[PDB]
Amino acid sequence: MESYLVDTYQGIPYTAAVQVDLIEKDLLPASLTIWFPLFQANTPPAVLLDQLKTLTITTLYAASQNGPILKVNASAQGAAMSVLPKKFEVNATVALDEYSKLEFDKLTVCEVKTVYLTTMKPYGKKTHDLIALCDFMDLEKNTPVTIPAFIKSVSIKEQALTQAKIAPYAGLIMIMTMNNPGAGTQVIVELGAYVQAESISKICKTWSHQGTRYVLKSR
Amino acid sequence: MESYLVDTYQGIPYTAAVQVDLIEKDLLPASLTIWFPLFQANTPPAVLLDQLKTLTITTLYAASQNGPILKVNASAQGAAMSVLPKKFEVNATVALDEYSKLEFDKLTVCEVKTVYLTTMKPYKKTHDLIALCDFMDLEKNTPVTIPAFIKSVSIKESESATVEAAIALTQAKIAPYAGLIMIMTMNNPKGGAGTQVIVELGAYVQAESISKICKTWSHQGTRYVLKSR
Ligand SMILES: [Ca+2]
Ligand SMILES: [Ca+2]
Repeated sequence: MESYLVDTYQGIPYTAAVQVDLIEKDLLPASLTIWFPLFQANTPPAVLLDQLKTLTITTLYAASQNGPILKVNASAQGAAMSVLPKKFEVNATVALDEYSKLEFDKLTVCEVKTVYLTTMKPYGKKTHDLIALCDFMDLEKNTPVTIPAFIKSVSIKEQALTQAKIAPYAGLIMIMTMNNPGAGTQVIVELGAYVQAESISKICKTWSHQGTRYVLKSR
Repeated sequence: MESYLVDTYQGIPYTAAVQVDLIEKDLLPASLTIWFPLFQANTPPAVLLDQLKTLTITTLYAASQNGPILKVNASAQGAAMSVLPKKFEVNATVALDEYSKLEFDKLTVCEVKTVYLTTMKPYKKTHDLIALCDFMDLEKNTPVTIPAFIKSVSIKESESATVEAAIALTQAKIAPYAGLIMIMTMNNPKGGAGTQVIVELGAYVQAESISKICKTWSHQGTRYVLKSR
């Protein structure tokens, strides 16, 4: 019921990274940002997003061996929504004030306040590390920021222009696509979910990629 | 140089869970909360903390296959500090405003604002035994229930039950370790042995509030439930 698109890949089949800002339909509503397992899409992104705007999510707070989780169940209207992951578990790691607002074992329908789509390239002798230093400018604050991305590990015997974008996926992720040395290839750096759902939209629109420096570090 | 102790375990050898609130010593200082790999201690906790108050940490921002990390190197004064993990890597996951403050590949000494110590115990499926730990936020007067998975049990002639009985007391405490963790100890288990369950609450929190949460989140009680799978 409110969207934002980050288009890193424009292609016939592409990986879809979906993240949603939710709010519980109950008397102690918790606000949550969760993301879907990745899936493949063959329809235009602007068109997938519209269909995703009909998303209906149901969560249920549960315990698991690897900490507490949320058993998610989702639905949407549209042909392209047949491939949408319907039932998946997520780590119920929330802002500490939200823990009180998380009723255990109560199947609650959540209400989508924003739906984010990120397009990606479908997935399908040893020293020095090739690392890419992605340079950005926070236009809200006019303060630079450099996020390092590990690329390859090369061996040493005794790129010019690439694109980087801040996208909302595992909270926020930086995705960098290299054009040639190979070919179109993406590196994802996870920045973590520790952030206000409101600021997620803010960061993406204010963090402008300035340039990329490739460095080499002996191991 | 400030300290706080959470004594879940009191024993001859015990697991030490150390977490520190740091601030870089540079011209764009980043504030950081990192925790040490767990280690064993044989000296009193109040005594280990004193020695830990002499902690000197050096971080260096680096890239890794599993996102960006911080190459940590640490030292402290005192005999018990021989066992302290000296060189360890940590995930460099910070509050977003902090990313600008983190300088790539610049070896910076960090300054310890607070040292936290937490003591611990050294270490065909139908239903799940889950413990609902009940707490009260005294600052806000609002309850909070954190569910801990204990074990999977098998019931012959089984249904899909709820609340359970032994086979009544246990203690639970909110402690600063992987940011904040709830640690629950089963006194007279099935009523094996004294056994602890750690629930990770995540590092998503202001270093200041970490001290606040621990002092205000009081354990009210524990309900044992059963959930069919
Ligand atoms: Ca609720
Ligand atoms: Ca700095």
